[PDB]
Amino acid sequence: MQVILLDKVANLGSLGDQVNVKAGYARNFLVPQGKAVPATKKNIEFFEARRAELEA
Amino acid sequence: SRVCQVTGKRPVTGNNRSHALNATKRRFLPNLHSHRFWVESEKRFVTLRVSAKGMRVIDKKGIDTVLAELRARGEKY
RNA sequence: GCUUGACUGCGAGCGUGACGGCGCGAGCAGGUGCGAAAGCAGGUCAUAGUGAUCCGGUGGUUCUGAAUGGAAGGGCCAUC
RNA sequence: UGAGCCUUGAUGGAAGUGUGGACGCCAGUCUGCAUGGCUUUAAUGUUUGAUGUUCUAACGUUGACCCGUAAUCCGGGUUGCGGACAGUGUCUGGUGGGUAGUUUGACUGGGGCGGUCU
RNA sequence: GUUUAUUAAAAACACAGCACUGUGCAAACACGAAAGUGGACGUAUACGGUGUGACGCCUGCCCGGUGCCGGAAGGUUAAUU
RNA sequence: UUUUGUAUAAUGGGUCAGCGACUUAUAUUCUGUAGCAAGGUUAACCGAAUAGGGGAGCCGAAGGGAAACCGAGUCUUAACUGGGCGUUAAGUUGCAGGGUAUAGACCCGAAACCCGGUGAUCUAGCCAUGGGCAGGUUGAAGGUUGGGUAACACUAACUGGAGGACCGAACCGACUAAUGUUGAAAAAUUAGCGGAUGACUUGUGGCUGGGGGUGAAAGGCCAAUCAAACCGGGAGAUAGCU
RNA sequence: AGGGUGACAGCCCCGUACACAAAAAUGCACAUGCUGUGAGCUCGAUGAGUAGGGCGGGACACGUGGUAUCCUGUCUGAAUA
RNA sequence: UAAGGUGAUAUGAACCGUUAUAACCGGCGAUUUCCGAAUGGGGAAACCCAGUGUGUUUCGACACACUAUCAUUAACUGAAUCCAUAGGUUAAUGAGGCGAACCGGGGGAACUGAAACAUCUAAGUACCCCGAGGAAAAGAAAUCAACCGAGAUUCCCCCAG
Repeated sequence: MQVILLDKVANLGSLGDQVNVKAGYARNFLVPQGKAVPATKKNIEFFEARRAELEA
Repeated sequence: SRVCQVTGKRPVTGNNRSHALNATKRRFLPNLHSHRFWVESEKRFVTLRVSAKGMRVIDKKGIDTVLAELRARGEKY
């Protein structure tokens, strides 16, 4: 399970960085609780197009 | 009905097989669990009866998409 | 005393078994020991001292080897 | 807390009035504390496994409550108690006459016992 | 009291009594691939299992074997890696 | 019929009639016979349908060697004076028959094993709800009261009315004998006999179903059967036996 | 062809060969209407918890074998002309 | 179509009919009790008991029709929880059961053979279960071949015991 983050979130968080997180933590807390999202690739651009249409 | 709501997995039959190679009818059955999935698209908890694997399928494809089927296929949820 | 004939390939022609098989055999080829030589030696005076087939192991051998070259596996000789 | 990497103090702006730790060639000198015109060493940040607490958010509830619902089922919801335990799938070692399928030779002055079986 | 309905009614079974043993309750145990249920609307003065078999006087020694109970060293030891 | 042997006092058959057991298919070989002959012959299918077409193919004219391969030879071995198997006999396709192979394979016969149904109207146990026990005894606790004690104890009458208590009918059982035993009866009759307010007895209905039930436990009972029920099915199980 | 008729029938009867038939309801064919329905070209796109793998089984004539291929209960998990 | 007719055991009775409404055959329609899927509820099948809307110069009561379940859809309603969802009522479609074999799938024996027996066999047979058609199923290559080339599935004969 990978998923990219929304909010801060401790020991990993970063408003949209690319973290690899244990299966459960995510499908059980990180989401269905807004704080991250399946790195569905459709997303790794969806949320990289920011790291371009922004930080440059 | 030990049956995975997402993947179709039901129990299957096979043999056991001693060293003596003795056939004895058995059953393999799905690692089922029935989980409380958060939808939000419905602001609710749909709880499916799932196989780890089904769960992986949900974890991939995505819940709203899985729930898409079933409904697409008549199933309850 | 000197030795490795307790040799390898074969074998006219006999025995004895329902059969699987066992047994005796001079002689031919290669190569060897003993003996000056003629010559003797294919274990032990003889007759007991043993276990088929399968499967598998070990060595040797291109005989085979599923498109081709190889390989795996199979065969063949030895052996467990 | 076992082990790797990054590093800032060890092997590979002077002299004097003053300090903890020590394989210190057996009797050193240091490694630091104050001042005064790629390989043998200590803690951080870590990465990586083990052990331990506690948390809650999977999961359990054969506590209480709300509603569907004039309902000792069920479902949803709230709350409390537990809690990543328990349990269940797959694999795996043990136990397992509870259940199962079977085996348990022939000869023989009947059979068995004894003996015998090339 | 019970029993072999149809060759056995007994000295067999059962019994109150006794002992051992298990069970903290979603009990053990039992029917059931499960859900559900008996136990029990009971809760260790209860529930199950096993033996003994009113009552009196009593019930000695043995723990090697087999069974069972406990054992946070070591040896040996599965999947996995 | 079986047997070394059977008048045999060993088997079978009361008798007559009808029926009743070596078959069919496909393979494979041999014999007979027919055709063609170093060749014989087609299968499916086509079809102008018992013709004709179709020669895919099969068998045979060449073996030896594990094989590569060689080839009237070849293999064995370095090679055999040699050895083994071969070269010197005509096949093939129908048709009838003799054997075999697979099939129930000559006919009939098990005790059983497996699957799926039907059965607690008999019986076992339980649940619910209802019914029944003539007559006659014994006379527990407790109570009253007198006697009695310092008070209790204790004691006598009475009163009371327990009990898997007694005797004994109905009711429930079934210890002995006799009869019966092609019965009156597939378990009884008759004389005796145990229980008879209880762990009693009994009506109606309900629940438990086969490796299952139920069992105060005999392997007892589960519809005249039970060390695994009845029915249908696997099924023509298998039978080296008769 | 066959059947029947007082015994065995081409010519007695019913048939057979042969040639004929439907107001109706239907079957199949075509031709047409209706509602649909999409046709042709150019530029694209080209099936992930999937293939593959560990384990356990199962299926392939193939009984784990040296064992390809296929399905998958369980754990995992690619490339992208 | 017709000069004969009202099926049969099975006569008789009383009748019908002869040129087109006797009968007879066939097409299409009417009617079609109760039980039975059985469907208003129940139930020991062929019986019991309703509710709702209707209807009677005699508008008590007794006739007629609707009212099962499930699925899809819609309309109206509508909780814990305010929106929503759940739920509820109604309406329209549909299904339901029966029955040869053949067919596809879920599950799946034993005797038996191996002259015992466990791997193996019998066999994916019998049997049970679900589903469907007139056929089913399968089907247009991540197939085979083998350096030439074939060109989906199905079926038959060889290949070959």
